[PDB]
Amino acid sequence: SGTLQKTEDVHLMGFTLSGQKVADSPLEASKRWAFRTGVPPKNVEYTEGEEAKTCYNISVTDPSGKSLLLDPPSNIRDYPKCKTVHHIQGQNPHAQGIALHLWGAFFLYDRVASTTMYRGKVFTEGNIAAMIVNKTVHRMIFS
Amino acid sequence: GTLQKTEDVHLMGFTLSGQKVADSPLEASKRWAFRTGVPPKNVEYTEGEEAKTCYNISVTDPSGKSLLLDPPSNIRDYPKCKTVHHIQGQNPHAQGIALHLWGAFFLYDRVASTTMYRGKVFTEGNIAAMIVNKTVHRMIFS
Amino acid sequence: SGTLQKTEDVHLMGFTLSGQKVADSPLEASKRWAFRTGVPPKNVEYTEGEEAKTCYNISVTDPSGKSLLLDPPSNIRDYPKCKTVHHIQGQNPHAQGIALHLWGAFFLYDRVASTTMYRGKVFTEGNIAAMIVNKTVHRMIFS
Amino acid sequence: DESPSFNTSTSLTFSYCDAELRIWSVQEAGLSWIPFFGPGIEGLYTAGLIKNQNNLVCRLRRLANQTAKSLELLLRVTTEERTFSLINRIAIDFLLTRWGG
Amino acid sequence: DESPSFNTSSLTFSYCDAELRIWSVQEAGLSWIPFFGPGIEGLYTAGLIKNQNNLVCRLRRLANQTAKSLELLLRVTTEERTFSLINRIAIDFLLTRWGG
Amino acid sequence: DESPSFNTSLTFSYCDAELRIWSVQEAGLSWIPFFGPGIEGLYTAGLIKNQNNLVCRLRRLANQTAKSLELLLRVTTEERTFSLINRIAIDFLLTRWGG
Amino acid sequence: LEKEYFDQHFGPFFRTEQLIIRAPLTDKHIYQPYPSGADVPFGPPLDIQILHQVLDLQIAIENITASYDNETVTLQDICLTNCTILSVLNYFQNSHSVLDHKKGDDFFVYADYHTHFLYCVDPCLGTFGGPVFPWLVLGGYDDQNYNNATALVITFPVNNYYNDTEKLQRAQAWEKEFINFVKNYKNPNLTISFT
Amino acid sequence: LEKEYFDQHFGPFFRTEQLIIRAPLTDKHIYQPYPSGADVPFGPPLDIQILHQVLDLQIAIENITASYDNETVTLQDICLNCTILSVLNYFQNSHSVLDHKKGDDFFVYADYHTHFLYCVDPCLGTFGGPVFPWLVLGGYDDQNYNNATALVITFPVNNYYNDTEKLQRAQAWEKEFINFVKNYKNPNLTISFT
Amino acid sequence: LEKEYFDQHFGPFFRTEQLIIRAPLTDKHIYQPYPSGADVPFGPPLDIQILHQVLDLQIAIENITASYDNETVTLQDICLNCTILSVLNYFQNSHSVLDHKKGDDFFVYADYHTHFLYCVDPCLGTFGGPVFPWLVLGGYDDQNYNNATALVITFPVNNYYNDTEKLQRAQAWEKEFINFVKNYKNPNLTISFT
Ligand SMILES: *[C@@H]1O[C@H](CO)[C@@H](O[C@@H]2O[C@H](CO)[C@@H](O[C@@H]3O[C@H](CO[C@H]4O[C@H](CO)[C@@H](O)[C@H](O)[C@@H]4O)[C@@H](O)[C@H](O[C@H]4O[C@H](CO)[C@@H](O)[C@H](O)[C@@H]4O)[C@@H]3O)[C@H](O)[C@H]2NC(C)=O)[C@H](O)[C@H]1NC(C)=O
Ligand SMILES: *[C@@H]1O[C@H](CO)[C@@H](O[C@@H]2O[C@H](CO)[C@@H](O[C@@H]3O[C@H](CO[C@H]4O[C@H](CO)[C@@H](O)[C@H](O)[C@@H]4O)[C@@H](O)[C@H](O[C@H]4O[C@H](CO)[C@@H](O)[C@H](O)[C@@H]4O)[C@@H]3O)[C@H](O)[C@H]2NC(C)=O)[C@H](O)[C@H]1NC(C)=O
Ligand SMILES: *[C@@H]1O[C@H](CO)[C@@H](O[C@@H]2O[C@H](CO)[C@@H](O[C@@H]3O[C@H](CO[C@H]4O[C@H](CO)[C@@H](O)[C@H](O)[C@@H]4O)[C@@H](O)[C@H](O[C@H]4O[C@H](CO)[C@@H](O)[C@H](O)[C@@H]4O)[C@@H]3O)[C@H](O)[C@H]2NC(C)=O)[C@H](O)[C@H]1NC(C)=O
Ligand SMILES: *[C@@H]1O[C@H](CO)[C@@H](O[C@@H]2O[C@H](CO)[C@@H](O[C@@H]3O[C@H](CO[C@H]4O[C@H](CO)[C@@H](O)[C@H](O)[C@@H]4O)[C@@H](O)[C@H](O[C@H]4O[C@H](CO)[C@@H](O)[C@H](O)[C@@H]4O)[C@@H]3O)[C@H](O)[C@H]2NC(C)=O)[C@H](O)[C@H]1NC(C)=O
Ligand SMILES: *[C@@H]1O[C@H](CO)[C@@H](O[C@@H]2O[C@H](CO)[C@@H](O[C@@H]3O[C@H](CO[C@H]4O[C@H](CO)[C@@H](O)[C@H](O)[C@@H]4O)[C@@H](O)[C@H](O[C@H]4O[C@H](CO)[C@@H](O)[C@H](O)[C@@H]4O)[C@@H]3O)[C@H](O)[C@H]2NC(C)=O)[C@H](O)[C@H]1NC(C)=O
Ligand SMILES: *[C@@H]1O[C@H](CO)[C@@H](O[C@@H]2O[C@H](CO)[C@@H](O[C@@H]3O[C@H](CO[C@H]4O[C@H](CO)[C@@H](O)[C@H](O)[C@@H]4O)[C@@H](O)[C@H](O[C@H]4O[C@H](CO)[C@@H](O)[C@H](O)[C@@H]4O)[C@@H]3O)[C@H](O)[C@H]2NC(C)=O)[C@H](O)[C@H]1NC(C)=O
Ligand SMILES: *[C@@H]1O[C@H](CO)[C@@H](O[C@@H]2O[C@H](CO)[C@@H](O[C@@H]3O[C@H](CO)[C@@H](O)[C@H](O)[C@@H]3O)[C@H](O)[C@H]2NC(C)=O)[C@H](O)[C@H]1NC(C)=O
Ligand SMILES: *[C@@H]1O[C@H](CO)[C@@H](O[C@@H]2O[C@H](CO)[C@@H](O[C@@H]3O[C@H](CO)[C@@H](O)[C@H](O)[C@@H]3O)[C@H](O)[C@H]2NC(C)=O)[C@H](O)[C@H]1NC(C)=O
Ligand SMILES: *[C@@H]1O[C@H](CO)[C@@H](O[C@@H]2O[C@H](CO)[C@@H](O[C@@H]3O[C@H](CO)[C@@H](O)[C@H](O)[C@@H]3O)[C@H](O)[C@H]2NC(C)=O)[C@H](O)[C@H]1NC(C)=O
Repeated sequence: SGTLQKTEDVHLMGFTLSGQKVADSPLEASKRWAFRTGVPPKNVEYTEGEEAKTCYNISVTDPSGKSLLLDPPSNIRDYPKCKTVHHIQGQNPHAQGIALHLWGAFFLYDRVASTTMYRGKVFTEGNIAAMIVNKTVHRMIFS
Repeated sequence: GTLQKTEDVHLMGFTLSGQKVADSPLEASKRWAFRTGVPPKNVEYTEGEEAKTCYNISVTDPSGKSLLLDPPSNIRDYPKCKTVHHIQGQNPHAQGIALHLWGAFFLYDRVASTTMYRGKVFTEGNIAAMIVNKTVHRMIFS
Repeated sequence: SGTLQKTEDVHLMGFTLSGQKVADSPLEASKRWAFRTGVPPKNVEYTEGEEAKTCYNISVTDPSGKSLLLDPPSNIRDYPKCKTVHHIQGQNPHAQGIALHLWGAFFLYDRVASTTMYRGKVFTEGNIAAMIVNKTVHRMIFS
Repeated sequence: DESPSFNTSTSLTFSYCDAELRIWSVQEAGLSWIPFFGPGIEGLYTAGLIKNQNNLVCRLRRLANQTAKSLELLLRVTTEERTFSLINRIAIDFLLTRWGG
Repeated sequence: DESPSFNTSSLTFSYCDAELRIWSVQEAGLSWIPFFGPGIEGLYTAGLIKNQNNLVCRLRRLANQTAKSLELLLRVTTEERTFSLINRIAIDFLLTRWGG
Repeated sequence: DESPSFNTSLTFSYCDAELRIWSVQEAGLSWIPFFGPGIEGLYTAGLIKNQNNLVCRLRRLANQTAKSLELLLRVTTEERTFSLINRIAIDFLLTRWGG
Repeated sequence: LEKEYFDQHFGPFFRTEQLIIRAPLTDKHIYQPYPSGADVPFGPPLDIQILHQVLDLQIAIENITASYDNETVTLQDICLTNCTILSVLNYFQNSHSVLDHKKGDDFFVYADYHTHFLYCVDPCLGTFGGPVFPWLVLGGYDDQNYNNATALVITFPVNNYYNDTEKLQRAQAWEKEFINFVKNYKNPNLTISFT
Repeated sequence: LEKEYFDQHFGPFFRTEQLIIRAPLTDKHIYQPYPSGADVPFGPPLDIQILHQVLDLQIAIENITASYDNETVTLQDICLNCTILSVLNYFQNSHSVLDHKKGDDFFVYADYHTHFLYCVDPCLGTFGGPVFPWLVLGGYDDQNYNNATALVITFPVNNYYNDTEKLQRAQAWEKEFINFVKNYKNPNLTISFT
Repeated sequence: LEKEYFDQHFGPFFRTEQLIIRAPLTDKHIYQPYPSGADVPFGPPLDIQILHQVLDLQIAIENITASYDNETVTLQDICLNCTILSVLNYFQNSHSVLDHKKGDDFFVYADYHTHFLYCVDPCLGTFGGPVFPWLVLGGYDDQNYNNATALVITFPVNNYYNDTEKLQRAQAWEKEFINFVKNYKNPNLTISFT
């Protein structure tokens, strides 16, 4: 309850989809994504998080060649730690708009999670979680 | 420790010039350096001290490009300066973004910066967060 | 007194001048604006509100041809509902800086209002009013 | 800027002209949260019926243009330009002026 | 977006794999200067969260609980830059704490 | 980011004697942007008297703030202007519960 | 390997008509496999739309028949029932569904126009029971690569009817309007001509 | 066209002085009507800045007089205010009318075309004689009469062949003009004779 | 003065070899003084990592010794500490002096201000022979030799016409040098003859 002392006591990790045993293979992970036009892209900032077992570096292009993923903001960087990086490549001939997820999972990037996919750089699936811990509790749980 | 309205708090910028810290054009470029790997950051402030010494330094690489960051439209020149020093220098081997060694901030128009912005006036100083209401303010301001 | 439960309970509705019996006719609706240099342009976000009887799509240009109004940020969109979209094309030779309102009224756009006016797209004159409602009182009156 | 508490009687009790008020509002079906199955950017607006049964619209229009007296001063001071949401500030100023000791 | 509070005393909570390998922002004496800092590459520190009393398991389930409301929250905002919910949670926490 | 609270012979609670500064100006139609002073004319000059040793302890707080604010700016990911006015307000309320 | 096969299996046996198809306004086409693979660029006359444009040419042939005597003669009657069609389209059995037989989820098309085209450079067997080759149809290719051309060659093998003149007149008057039709064809994207 | 229409005026009726004023570096100017309409483009010599220096040029032309012997030299006594064929004569050669912006702030409803082709708010020449919009716009395209690129100025002066009193006046009228045209300093205007 | 100092090296006893080297791929180099002043630009071959390579190779000229006859003979005993007339001798042909970054952090106060333009830390030659700085630099406008793009290396070699005993040591000294320059592996600087 009333355990908030100072602003950065609150933490935001994005737990990856591998926990629920959701297939992160280079064949089934593309089944949870789709396209839509008419919605705005949005960003959300998170402090720390789990490193993913498998990460994706996908640059989808239209038949013309332009990357359907949005231009990354300057504060958007590569994902810190990944055991496996999958360079899945391919095209979508009919879809339009911006890339969106189906299940509701966010695309996790360097300390900023997003509702869309950015141009040609490493990300992972996940959902960010909010909680309140101080340094005494966090010390005995961090390691 | 009282606070009633959000606009009570001020972020004053106190300059190194009044701290008898050498602001001469020979002893002022010794407190700056460069690094590659850190991101530029900005912090706003409400009001600031008058500056005895100001600098309008434009440091360029041997090709000619200025190593200083491109200023946003938000950042403007320092309002009032007693003296403006137009020092010019070049980095033979240094690269990255300009940083400060003592921990002081490059002060601009109501938004202080950790880094250095091109060809435009700044002063060195820190930011002091402090709370004053209206009655105490007129008792102190002039 | 005044109560407040969660942050989104506050809403800022922009009430327009059209329902306030202020002359919106195009002959005398352009005398409440002017120009000035040295005043920064600023934006302000609002949640909902009234849409006026009339709306304006004005493309003010200098004698050279350049639009005198600011380029709209990506945050700014067209005003959604307008019963009449009045289209006036005005030109002046002695402008300075950015467009400003005489009465202090704001130019209303899609959920973001501004102290200035933007380039060639629909707005309305109005003023922003902030207030607090919970779920049950708003649903009683909004219906 | 000032803001009244537009709350219920416990009539329509108030706190610190045209009767017709046509508004557009953002709504406050199982798969509505995911943006792929959402409305979009042009179809989240809902029409509204407002009754001016307690001298209701008339004062808010008078209050809207007293707000521009002080909101324009605040925007001039701040150095940021793109967007300045006061939704946080009104919440903090509500708390700052409530816990007065 | 619900927010629990894991605090000791009893490792109880308030308001799934055991291998939780995370990275965090690190928390002589000259390091606070940006010139003598560690950089953004080396800022990340390795860590390991143990699930001794259902701590990971109660947090993985929370992940898709927060995906419902957070998606609606980002829909309303017209600002497409990075949005800090850090103040949002703190302000909301103060508002909902005061009762009666 | 420790902040003193000036009050009242000034009572303080968390060198050069002279202190001249500039400040944002504190009139019928002047609040209208068209009838404003402008960017250049907004600044007002003034002096601060080092009355109750008030200047000297203000300047020694300068290096204490730079220790903490560098770390704060390193964690945040946004390169745009960072307004600490809200954070100091929330931190003041959060830490007020002790006393 | 250029004229050897055409002079031994479809030589002076069937009187066929050869026309070339050009797509000037269409831009370049590239393909990359869904598994991490090599960018294989294709020619102008193929993409995701003009595929349907050349798909509608043959289906608009049998419906309109030349007014000859009191009988109705289509392409089915003049051939040797499924007929012999040599094009890219016989790789899809000259049907709409196979040409747009998209396989994949909502984010990738794993296999859209290479289940039948690039797989044999769902079987790609021809509709007339004969062998198919990727080089008989694609003209303008460079070196040994067959799928790196810029034009499509469509031919319609028609029996010579030397020993039976009763069916020769059926095979003689149908394309008298068609040769007038190709020069008067309403086509804003595809351009066809002789050689 | 001007050669065919002024061919009948070449007889012993009046003598006209033709000069051409052209704007080298002034950018292309357009005017759009206040309510709505098509953007009608004007000629280079039709921008707020230019044409006023011509009004100043015309003022300097008319006010300077060349004294001859002990007699009084005035333009008013010899001119047929006077007979001026220009655009500025629609404004009566006055600075107030040329900048008579009948409009509110933000944008003016009408400032220049409200005296040129508005009601042809004065719409008549300052002398009262006939005047057409295609007599001053040189280079127009067919039926526009206002889509030209250069200005022409015409001073119809009496021949004074039978008037010995004003013969010297007519002789000395243009003596200062023929060297005033090539000593006046102007980096955005050219004056040409025929 | 001009031809006054040149008479002591055109003598028959000295057979001097001249080679001119430049850096074509290098871009423009500008320098500005520490307080303020004109941004005086340097030549393309006057930059960092382009004079080091010249300094690296000139040390290797005497460092590498060819096995001639059955004894080892150095250039020092046959040349007449051999005298070097170039721009490299202004830095005493040393790596530390040529990159003597005197100054501080942020920007360096001086790198070549106290070495090259000082004659325009020691600046004169250390071998006891003064040399005019305009001889090493060619292809320059007017008198300003500090605004050129060419480098000249001068190696004084005795003719030894009357001394056949020491002639063979110096006669074959440059025979490998002319073989070296055509076989020299380098990506930036090109050796030219006259
Ligand atoms: C919170 O955590 C839970 C538990 O892990 C997750 O719950 C999953 O929710 C998703 C929602 O999309 C479920 O997936 C959907 O299931 C439906 C059934 O589809 C097939 O599923 C079974 C088993 O896979 C098959 O045997 C059978 O053929 C069903 O047809 C459908 O609604 C969805 O499929 C739709 O899309 C596909 C296109 O890709 C097409 O088949 C059709 O269009 C179809 O309508 C979809 O598959 C999933 O089953 C849930 N899992 C569990 C274990 O319950 C949440 O996702 C998680 N929340 C997050 C991450 O935000
Ligand atoms: C909230 O809303 C109400 C209703 O809108 C406001 O009341 C209006 O306040 C504005 C403030 O600017 C008033 O506008 C000004 O009123 C004056 C009118 O005087 C003129 O009267 C006649 C008009 O024909 C003439 O004799 C002569 O023009 C007088 O000047 C003038 O001060 C202003 O005239 C200006 O007009 C335009 C700009 O508007 C300029 O071009 C002119 O040069 C001139 O400066 C101006 O019109 C308005 O009249 C008020 N209306 C009413 C009904 O009272 C409240 O102020 C506000 N409530 C609050 C804040 O509590
Ligand atoms: C707030 O607190 C800060 C400190 O936290 C004070 O600010 C200054 O802090 C700096 C940085 O620590 C101090 O300067 C350093 O002092 C040392 C001096 O060593 C010299 O020792 C002798 C001369 O006494 C000589 O051998 C030689 O000159 C040595 O340098 C050194 O640690 C540092 O020297 C630096 O020199 C160059 C810089 O270009 C580098 O190459 C070196 O490696 C080295 O870093 C440095 O000079 C300084 O002393 C502090 N000032 C004071 C007055 O104590 C603030 O003063 C304090 N107050 C306020 C109001 O802000
Ligand atoms: C007629 O001729 C040939 C085919 O017969 C066509 O040439 C092909 O064109 C492509 C594109 O130019 C050739 O290049 C290949 O491109 C890829 C580049 O890899 C990067 O691609 C983008 C770059 O932005 C990144 O996003 C991406 O992550 C990759 O890093 C790769 O697919 C190829 O590299 C590999 O190629 C083969 C793999 O089998 C290996 O041998 C190589 O070592 C290397 O690993 C490659 O560079 C391609 O090679 C050509 N295909 C061939 C020869 O079969 C002509 O374009 C075509 N002409 C016309 C007009 O269509
Ligand atoms: C000599 O000859 C003629 C005059 O006789 C001149 O031609 C005029 O030139 C303009 C273009 O410079 C013609 O075109 C008009 O341009 C406008 C374009 O509409 C949009 O323009 C921009 C687009 O970004 C917007 O800012 C603007 O608001 C408009 O949305 C419009 O003004 C006109 O469109 C109208 O066209 C006809 C007009 O009746 C209507 O049917 C349409 O619905 C529409 O309203 C128009 O297209 C203009 O027409 C010409 N004027 C005429 C014919 O009188 C030559 O330029 C001139 N030559 C020189 C060298 O000066
Ligand atoms: C061969 O030599 C010629 C002739 O010298 C070189 O060309 C010029 O070289 C001169 C120096 O000899 C340079 O002139 C100097 O340039 C500076 C002006 O540049 C500023 O321009 C603006 C200022 O508004 C800003 O972008 C920025 O501040 C630039 O620095 C000044 O340093 C000098 O003028 C000032 O200094 C003198 C010093 O006495 C004082 O009178 C005043 O303060 C004065 O304002 C000076 O004008 C010039 O830049 C060179 N031109 C070019 C085009 O590069 C050749 O380059 C060289 N040839 C080769 C092949 O390298
Ligand atoms: C994820 O995939 C993308 C796309 O292939 C990779 O981006 C590539 O990154 C490399 C460097 O790692 C870039 O090379 C560099 O590019 C520029 C010139 O283009 C320049 O800085 C260097 O000379 C160098 O060549 C490469 O261009 C870039 N490719 C594209 C298409 O943008 C990215 O690295 C991958 N991520 C990981 C973690 O592997
Ligand atoms: C500090 O030094 C810098 C660098 O010299 C100065 O900034 C530069 O100022 C000049 C002169 O105002 C600007 O030149 C401009 O060029 C064009 C015409 O050529 C036109 O836009 C202006 O009239 C102006 O002359 C130049 O753009 C500007 N550079 C930058 C990067 O801003 C600066 O003025 C100096 N500060 C002070 C206080 O003197
Ligand atoms: C308000 O007036 C403005 C003009 O002042 C209108 O903006 C115009 O919007 C149309 C589309 O509705 C634009 O046409 C598009 O332009 C480009 C180039 O051709 C391209 O994206 C499309 O093919 C299409 O043609 C038009 O350019 C644009 N005009 C300007 C000057 O930007 C706006 O639609 C009006 N609002 C209304 C009618 O509600």
